[PDB]
Amino acid sequence: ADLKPSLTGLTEEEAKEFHGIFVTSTVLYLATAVIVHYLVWTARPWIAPIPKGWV
Amino acid sequence: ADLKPSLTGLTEEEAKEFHGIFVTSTVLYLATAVIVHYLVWTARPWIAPIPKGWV
Amino acid sequence: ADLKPSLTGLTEEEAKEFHGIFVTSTVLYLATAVIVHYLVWTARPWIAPIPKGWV
Amino acid sequence: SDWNLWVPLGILGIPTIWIALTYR
Amino acid sequence: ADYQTIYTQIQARGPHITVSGEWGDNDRVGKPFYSYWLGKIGDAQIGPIYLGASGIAAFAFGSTAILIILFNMAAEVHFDPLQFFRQFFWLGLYPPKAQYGMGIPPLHDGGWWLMAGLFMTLSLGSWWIRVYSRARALGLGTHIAWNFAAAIFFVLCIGCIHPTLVGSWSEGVPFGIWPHIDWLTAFSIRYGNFYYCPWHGFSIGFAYGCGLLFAAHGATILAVARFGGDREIEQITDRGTAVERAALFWRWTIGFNATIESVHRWGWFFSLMVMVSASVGILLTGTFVDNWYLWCVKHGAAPDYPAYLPATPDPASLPGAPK
Amino acid sequence: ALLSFERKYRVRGGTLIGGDLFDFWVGPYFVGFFGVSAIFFIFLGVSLIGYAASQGPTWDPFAISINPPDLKYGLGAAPLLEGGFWQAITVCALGAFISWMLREVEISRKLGIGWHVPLAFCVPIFMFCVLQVFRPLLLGSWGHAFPYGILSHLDWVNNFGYQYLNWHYNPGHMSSVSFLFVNAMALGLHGGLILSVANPGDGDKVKTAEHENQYFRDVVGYSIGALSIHRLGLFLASNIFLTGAFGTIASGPFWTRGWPEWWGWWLDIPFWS
Amino acid sequence: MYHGALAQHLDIAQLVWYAQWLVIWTVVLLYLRREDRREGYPLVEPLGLVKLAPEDGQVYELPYPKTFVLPHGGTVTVPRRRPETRELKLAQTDGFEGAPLQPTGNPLVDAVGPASYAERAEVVDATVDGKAKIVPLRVATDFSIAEGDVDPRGLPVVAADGVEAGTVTDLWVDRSEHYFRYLELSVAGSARTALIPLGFCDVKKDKIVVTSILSEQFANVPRLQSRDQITLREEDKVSAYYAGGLLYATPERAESLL
Amino acid sequence: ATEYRTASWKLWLILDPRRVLTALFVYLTVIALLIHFGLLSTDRLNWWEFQRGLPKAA
Amino acid sequence: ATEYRTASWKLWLILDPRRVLTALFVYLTVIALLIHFGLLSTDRLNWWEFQRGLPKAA
Amino acid sequence: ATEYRTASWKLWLILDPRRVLTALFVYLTVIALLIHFGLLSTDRLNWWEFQRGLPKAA
Amino acid sequence: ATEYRTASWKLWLILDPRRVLTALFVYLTVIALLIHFGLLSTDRLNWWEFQRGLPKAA
Amino acid sequence: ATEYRTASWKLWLILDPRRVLTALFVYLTVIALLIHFGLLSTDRLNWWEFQRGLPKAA
Amino acid sequence: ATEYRTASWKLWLILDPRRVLTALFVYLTVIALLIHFGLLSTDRLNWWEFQRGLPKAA
Ligand code: BCB
Ligand code: BCB
Ligand SMILES: C/C=C1/c2cc3[nH]c4c(c3C)C(=O)[C@H](C(=O)OC)c4c3nc(cc4[nH]c(cc(n2)[C@@H]1C)c(C(C)=O)c4C)[C@@H](C)[C@@H]3CCC(=O)OC/C=C(\C)CCC[C@H](C)CCC[C@@H](C)CCCC(C)C
Ligand SMILES: C/C=C1/c2cc3[nH]c4c(c3C)C(=O)[C@H](C(=O)OC)c4c3nc(cc4[nH]c(cc(n2)[C@@H]1C)c(C(C)=O)c4C)[C@@H](C)[C@@H]3CCC(=O)OC/C=C(\C)CCC[C@H](C)CCC[C@@H](C)CCCC(C)C
Ligand SMILES: CC(C)=CCC/C(C)=C/CC/C(C)=C\CC/C(C)=C/CC/C(C)=C/CC/C(C)=C\CC/C(C)=C/CC/C(C)=C/CC/C(C)=C/CC1=C(C)C(=O)c2ccccc2C1=O
Ligand SMILES: COC1=C(OC)C(=O)C(C/C=C(/C)CC/C=C(/C)CC/C=C(\C)CC/C=C(\C)CC/C=C(/C)CC/C=C(\C)CC/C=C(\C)CC/C=C(\C)CCC=C(C)C)=C(C)C1=O
Ligand SMILES: COC1=C(OC)C(=O)C(C/C=C(/C)CC/C=C(\C)CC/C=C(\C)CC/C=C(\C)CC/C=C(/C)CC/C=C(\C)CC/C=C(\C)CC/C=C(/C)CCC=C(C)C)=C(C)C1=O
Ligand SMILES: CC(C)=CCC/C(C)=C/C=C/C(C)=C/C=C/C(C)=C/C=C/C=C(C)/C=C/C=C(\C)CC/C=C(\C)CCCC(C)C
Ligand SMILES: CC(C)=CCC/C(C)=C/C=C/C(C)=C/C=C/C(C)=C/C=C/C=C(C)/C=C/C=C(\C)CC/C=C(\C)CCCC(C)C
Ligand SMILES: CC(C)=CCC/C(C)=C/C=C/C(C)=C/C=C/C(C)=C/C=C/C=C(C)/C=C/C=C(\C)CC/C=C(\C)CCCC(C)C
Ligand SMILES: CC(C)=CCC/C(C)=C/C=C/C(C)=C/C=C/C(C)=C/C=C\C=C(C)\C=C\C=C(/C)CC/C=C(\C)CCCC(C)C
Ligand SMILES: CCCCCCCCCCCC[N+](C)(C)[O-]
Ligand SMILES: CCCCCCCCCCCC[N+](C)(C)[O-]
Ligand SMILES: [Fe+3]
Repeated sequence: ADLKPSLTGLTEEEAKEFHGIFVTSTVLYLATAVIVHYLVWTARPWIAPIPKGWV
Repeated sequence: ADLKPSLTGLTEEEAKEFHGIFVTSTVLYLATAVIVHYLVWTARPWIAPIPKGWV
Repeated sequence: ADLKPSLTGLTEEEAKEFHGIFVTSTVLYLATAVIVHYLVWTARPWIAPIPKGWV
Repeated sequence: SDWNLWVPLGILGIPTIWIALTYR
Repeated sequence: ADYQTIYTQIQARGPHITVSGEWGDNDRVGKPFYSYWLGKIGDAQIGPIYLGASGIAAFAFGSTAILIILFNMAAEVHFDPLQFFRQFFWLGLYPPKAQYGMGIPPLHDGGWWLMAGLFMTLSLGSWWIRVYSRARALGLGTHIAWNFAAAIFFVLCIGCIHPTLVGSWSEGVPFGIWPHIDWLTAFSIRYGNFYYCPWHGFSIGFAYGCGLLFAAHGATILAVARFGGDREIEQITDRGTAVERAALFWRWTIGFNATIESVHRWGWFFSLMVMVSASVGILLTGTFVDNWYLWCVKHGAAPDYPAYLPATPDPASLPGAPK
Repeated sequence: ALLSFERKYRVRGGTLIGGDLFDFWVGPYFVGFFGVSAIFFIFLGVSLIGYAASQGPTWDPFAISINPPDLKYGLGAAPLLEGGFWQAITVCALGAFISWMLREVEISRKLGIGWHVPLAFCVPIFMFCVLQVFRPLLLGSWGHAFPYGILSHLDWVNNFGYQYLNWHYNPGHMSSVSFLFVNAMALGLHGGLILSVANPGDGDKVKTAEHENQYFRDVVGYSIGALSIHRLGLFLASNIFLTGAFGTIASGPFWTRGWPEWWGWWLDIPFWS
Repeated sequence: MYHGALAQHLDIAQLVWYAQWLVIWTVVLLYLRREDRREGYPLVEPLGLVKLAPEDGQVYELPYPKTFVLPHGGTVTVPRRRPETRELKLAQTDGFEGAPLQPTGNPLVDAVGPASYAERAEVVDATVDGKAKIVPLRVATDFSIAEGDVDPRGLPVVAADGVEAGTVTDLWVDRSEHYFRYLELSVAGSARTALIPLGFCDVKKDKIVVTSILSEQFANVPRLQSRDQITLREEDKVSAYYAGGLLYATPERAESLL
Repeated sequence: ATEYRTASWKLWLILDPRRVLTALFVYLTVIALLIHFGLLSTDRLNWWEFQRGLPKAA
Repeated sequence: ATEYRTASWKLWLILDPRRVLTALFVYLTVIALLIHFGLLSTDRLNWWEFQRGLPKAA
Repeated sequence: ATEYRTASWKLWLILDPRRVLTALFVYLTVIALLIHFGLLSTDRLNWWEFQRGLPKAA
Repeated sequence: ATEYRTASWKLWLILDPRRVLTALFVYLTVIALLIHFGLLSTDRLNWWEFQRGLPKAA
Repeated sequence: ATEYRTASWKLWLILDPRRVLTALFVYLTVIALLIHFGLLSTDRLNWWEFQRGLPKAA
Repeated sequence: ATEYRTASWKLWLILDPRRVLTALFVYLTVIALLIHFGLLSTDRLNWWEFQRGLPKAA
């Protein structure tokens, strides 16, 4: 076995076509999530500022 | 075995016939959902604006 | 055993390409965490100064 | 009624588009 | 059905071979006999038995204990033989009923209790030695001895150790059918409900565990008995289709498997752990926790329910209550 | 993903229902029709617990509880929060259990082994059914069943048992308890004995089947023999529930007094009373 | 002031709790589970992508090797690398990881699925003396059937069809268990004795009923090497054949009920 | 590729229709059921009953 | 490498897309569910119900 | 394909009609029962019973 | 080595990226969950709910 | 040896770095947790919470 | 023996480092813990905490 798909492999090219899409969609998902979080913020601003007493 | 259909590879063409339909119908389903969701909104606006007290 | 991959050391190269990325990603993560921790401080400064009694 | 409550639309809609577009 | 797993259809008879020990091949005792009925579920042959020293001793102390127990039980019905036999489950040998702390209590109030206690302890031990020695005699490993150990220790915990750490013999388990059981409730009431003690939990877990495991292992072997999977030891040294299937079966179901050898470890481990978990709980109780429920509430583990009928304030705490 | 010897056994067929469409493995798990079904219940049933627990008053894992409906609702459906979800889950539960058991049957068919395992698994299922279904039918309410909740369920067990005045005396219980103990002890011995023979310490040679026999025939003077222990294990295990089931069903439908009072039959035979 | 109080909210019980947990998991993981990987590991892959390492966390996984010194000479080392080199007569339905396989020829003879055996050591199973463990009652003359049972010697063996396959020649006994393992019958039509495991036949007063396989396929039950003793491998071979018939005797045994 | 932009489609070489399909099917349905139930467990956003919420009314 | 800068991609030679893809699927589903239910278990931040909050009111 | 447009039909190559259809038959039956019994467990939208929903009255 | 300093990297020849990667994923997830849930179980430091913290007030 | 003084290092020829490494990881993690939470279970030395200490004041 | 005075070292031939080392490690760890917590359960000798002792005070 002296290659990358060395002597009749069960087969994975150097396919980083997968890597391309995988990263795209991972970012898209995270991007969408950001926007969505912003939208919600305007619906229900969730953290709150620090109250009268606190500390 | 030096191919994708490597010496009688057992019945899965380069079929993106499946990809095509899969992706269409996945969109249709989400699109329908949007429309439906909208309609429901008109019948029961479900999030509700932030009340007299809150914060 | 007469080589580095001595009569096939069973197929993981001298890849410290992994090591390279691994470390980069591990630092970014740790760094981002700092920044974040700093912002949150500004929302809820969490340790608190030592109270009037204490000891 | 959906007034600045686009929240569900944003969630449902946005992916719907890039799901359409990324995998053409 | 397959009848050959449930009972044995055709029984075999023939010369049994004796494995010669390291010592005490001489102290085997009795004419070995057969039981045809017993032969339908297991081996039919019933003798002989090893004697030797540990045995002698175990019996010695054991019997003395039994004698003291029974005798005192008789004395409870004033020796009326008929009544004895009718009332037997309700009779017992009780530990001390007054508070003497840890002093050796008077004969008539707990004294005899204590003596039998000590002798029971001694027999257990002598026996332990038997188990352990015999193993070594025949060149086996000592696993059984160690499991047995834990059991014994738990007996110690509820017998004298716990009494000791809180410092009163009054907390001992009594001898007698029903009365050893009444102990359970008392003990639980006193330490604020045992369902809420975590080690009681653990223990039970492992105990049910054993149920599950034996049922499973048991069933598994029978299911593969057709390939001679009951021949468990040869399967360890030379893996046959039998246990290959057995493994596969479990892998395809819960998604990981054991080996023919290691399943035994699991079982052995679970068994042990019942007794250990128990011992811990017992030791903690009285010593560090006074009321297990309240403790679970302090750590907010305890479920709380709304009132069905109106909630009731304790009358003791009202204005102008008596005593 | 495969054990070194796994492949030769991975063949098609021996599904109980719906043939080839579900006949596949996801990783090490075999799916099959009932695989699919199980999952569905597990997923739905668990989710349902979560949602239900969300509208509880706590999220402590011990303290969470989904209780069944009040007694007034009879054998009917209750409002979803006032006992309905209980009902829901209980079905998903049964669902899951049974799908689990049948899956096992499919598996064993495929391997050409006996069905002992599935069947054995049937016993606890039955007890579940006894406690959640039958006994409540016989008393005519769901409210007689037990709630889902780690500590919560024990509270049920506890009170139930004090409803007859000292459950320890209930004879079904006695038997079951005895089995529970014997089983545990026996697993210990079986465990140990194999292990001792296999791993005899030092560079001592692994021992034979005869040494197993000798060992016990020494200590207690009888050896049940190698196959039969397996057989016997299965038996002990099983009567934990088989006998108990009797004592459980009895309490309420067939006995309403304290359990100790029941031994009166013997205590009171007029001859020696 | 309280016994067992480490703070205003922290008590020795509470700490022990975790402690207990810790141990349990440790044993389970760092021990028991390792011990479990003495057979059939490391995992093998006939589709996936450049993998010399199972579920991750685990290629340590395998424990260091034991060495069973055997009762009648020799050593075995565990875990091992025992390679399967039989060449299986099984075609795949799909090329897929976990899609099932179809037998190409006769599955009962090609020994696949429920009809597959393990390649055990080709030696005779032995007693503590050094005699053969499993033998017939022609050899173990000292052994006998218990008085009160049916001697199956002489009876007709009826197969799945309702057709007499042949007649019972002998019983075979385990000498170190006092237990009967095999019926040796005389397959009628040929000049041969075949060995059936006793777990595959319901013994009656008049007949031995064999549900496992059909009458015609008694002709092909694996042949014994010697006449009076059986090797460990031959045992597996014989057993697997009948069990394989539980899925492969009739075509309908394949199929689901509907 | 019949006038394709991406390689996307190669996913089905790797993944198997049958399994993806059967999976989605379960998944979607469970979630579907979940939401329906949940909603109809409430007071607001239960259709199917008289306005239990007593929203201000009593 | 078709215009690549790192070797990032080689990960997929080692790790198996299917394992990752499928696993994230489950994982995300869970966290999703966690947050959703968690939120709908509060007072502030529950949509789906009439304001149980008693936000300042008593 | 007999005047077709899509390859959609190719599904029945991958799926087996008979045992798809057997499965749906069951599946639907269950949903069916569910909805029915559900409805008939209310007060509004229970046919099979007097209106004990007591709509406003009492 | 592509102009390194330490042998550091040899670790991956010994250890297995896959294991490390998967493990870390889990480990981190748990710690994360602990902190989050822990925080959200206090009275200070709980976003999500009204300040029933009652900081000094009552 | 590459400029060494002791035999120390021969430990790794006896021990197995992988299993040391993994075990440390756990142990430290445990002790870490133990302290952290232990501390957060006192009154003095709790950050994360309003001073329940009531140090002498009440 | 490399300039040794005793036989002591032959222990390692009888005994095995790896077992010793691992056992000690644990034994010591437990004792350590015993002491630590034991102390932190008194009233003198508890750092970590307010002076619960009320040493003579009250
Ligand atoms: C109201 C009171 C209850 C109670 C009271 C209780 C107490 C007080 C204790 C337990 C304990 C245990 N409980 Mg619980 N319990 C258990 C099960 C268990 C066991 C797992 C475990 C006891 C260990 C054991 O197996 O003893 C059987 C094994 C024994 C006794 C060892 C015997 C070995 C010995 C060598 C025997 C040989 C003797 C010789 C032959 C000598 C012959 C004598 C001669 C000399 C006269 C179940 C399954 C349930 C259910 C289903 O509700 C339950 C409910 C209750 N328990 C009620 C809540 N239980 C123990 C425990 O775990 O506590 C934390 C324990 O201390
Ligand atoms: C104060 C009240 C008490 C009490 C009340 C009592 C009741 C009312 C009952 C018992 C029962 C039993 N008690 Mg008793 N009990 C027992 C032991 C026992 C058991 C032998 C027996 C059956 C347990 C059972 O029903 O499992 C239940 C297990 C079931 C139903 C199976 C569930 C398994 C399911 C099929 C599969 C689950 C899968 C999971 C959901 C999957 C999740 C896992 C992960 C991997 C996803 C002991 C040893 C003691 C002691 C030592 O005191 C004791 C004390 C008491 N019991 C107290 C006195 N007990 C039962 C019995 O038989 O009574 C005669 C019973 O009804
Ligand atoms: C999870 C762990 C489980 C576990 C584990 C294990 N358990 C073991 C072992 C392991 C590993 C053994 O190795 C050992 C053994 O070997 O078994 C094969 C044993 C044992 N566990 C026994 C009983 C048991 N295990 C129980 C429970 C659990 N075990 C827990 C649950 C329970 C319960 C639950 O109540 C019971 C009752 C005995 C069989 C045996 C002790 C013998 C003894 O210690 O002897 C002591 C000797 C005597 C009492 C002398 C007898 C005197 C006679 C009767 C005569 C007296 C008459 C007198 C008046 C006059 C004299 C005249 C005379 C000639 C007539
Ligand atoms: C006497 C007979 C004994 C016995 C026998 C056998 N035991 C078996 C088998 C045999 C033969 C198997 O073949 C089978 C198995 O596969 O081997 C591991 C199995 C199994 N026994 C499990 C648990 C187990 N055995 C118990 C008891 C005995 N076993 C008795 C003692 C107990 C007790 C006593 O509490 C438990 C908890 C699972 C691990 C496993 C099935 C997983 C499952 O069922 O999948 C299907 C379901 C799930 C994976 C989750 C279910 C989620 C549902 C939908 C909803 C949530 C649950 C809800 C009902 C809330 C309740 C919680 C509340 C109480 C707080
Ligand atoms: C990669 C790819 C193509 C992806 C796309 C595909 C995709 C996403 C498809 C859709 C997914 C679908 C449809 C389904 C998902 C998979 C599926 C069916 C999952 C079911 C999973 C599920 C619910 C699992 C939970 C497992 C479970 C219920 C319990 C865990 C086990 C527990 C707690 C057991 C109790 C503990 C216990 C007793 C341990 C015992 C130890 C063992 C191993 C005992 C068993 C055992 C015994 C008892 C023996 O006697 C024995 C004798 C001789 C040899 C071996 C053994 C042996 O192993
Ligand atoms: C092979 O290596 C090994 C050996 O050989 C070397 C060993 O010998 C050994 C072990 C050595 C030994 C001596 C084993 C013996 C150890 C033991 C604990 C045996 C003791 C067993 C008992 C005392 C029996 C238990 C009895 C009790 C606990 C008392 C119960 C009290 C009462 C009132 C019970 C009342 C009810 C009953 C008795 C039965 C009720 C039964 C039913 C209601 C239904 C019955 C169900 C069935 C028959 C199954 C269904 C039928 C079919 C499926 C065909 C091991 C471990 C080892 O593995
Ligand atoms: C495609 O998506 C789907 C799948 O694949 C993903 C599935 O696998 C499945 C699973 C469907 C199957 C038939 C799986 C195969 C069948 C089995 C494994 C047998 C086990 C199934 C069960 C025990 C129950 C399943 C049947 C149902 C849930 C039907 C529901 C019936 C009714 C009346 C619900 C409506 C509620 C009422 C009328 C209120 C009055 C009724 C009650 C109060 C009863 C609740 C109290 C109890 C103690 C329940 C006990 C009774 C039972 C457990 C039957 C579904 C549903 C889904 O469509
Ligand atoms: C050619 C080739 C074969 C085919 C290529 C075809 C292609 C491109 C296939 C890939 C397409 C797709 C679908 C890619 C999808 C990528 C995805 C889904 C990436 C997802 C990443 C998700 C991540 C990183 C999630 C991180 C989540 C966390 C850190 C959660 C933390 C939660 C907590 C700390 C606790 C909070 C909970 C609480 C209650 C407060
Ligand atoms: C075989 C080949 C040759 C021929 C091709 C034949 C063809 C084209 C077959 C295809 C036809 C069909 C039926 C295609 C179907 C495609 C489908 C069903 C796609 C479905 C996609 C579904 C998706 C992406 C679902 C995402 C769901 C979520 C993110 C749910 C999240 C839920 C939460 C976060 C929690 C909310 C719960 C709560 C608040 C209680
Ligand atoms: C294969 C090769 C050729 C191709 C290369 C492909 C590449 C580059 C793969 C690498 C990409 C990625 C994803 C790299 C990721 C690296 C990562 C995730 C590193 C992560 C490191 C995480 C660390 C060090 C975490 C430390 C955590 C702790 C110390 C937690 C301590 C917690 C406590 C003490 C208790 C506090 C809790 C409390 C409640 C108080
Ligand atoms: C330091 C000093 C002064 C003393 C130390 C003493 C010491 C070691 C005390 C510790 C005592 C211990 C361990 C006590 C333990 C007591 C326990 C666990 C008792 C538990 C259960 C006993 C039960 C159920 C017994 C009931 C017994 C009977 C009904 C009668 C006995 C008869 C039999 C079992 C039948 C056999 C008789 C037949 C052959 C005729
Ligand atoms: C309360 C007692 C229960 C103790 C827990 C039992 C351990 C279950 C075994 C899980 C095995 C994990 N796995 C998949 C990595 O092998
Ligand atoms: C399975 C038995 C249930 C009882 C276990 C008690 C759990 C304690 C962990 C909860 C955290 C609260 N604590 C201890 C800090 O107060
Ligand atoms: Fe076994």
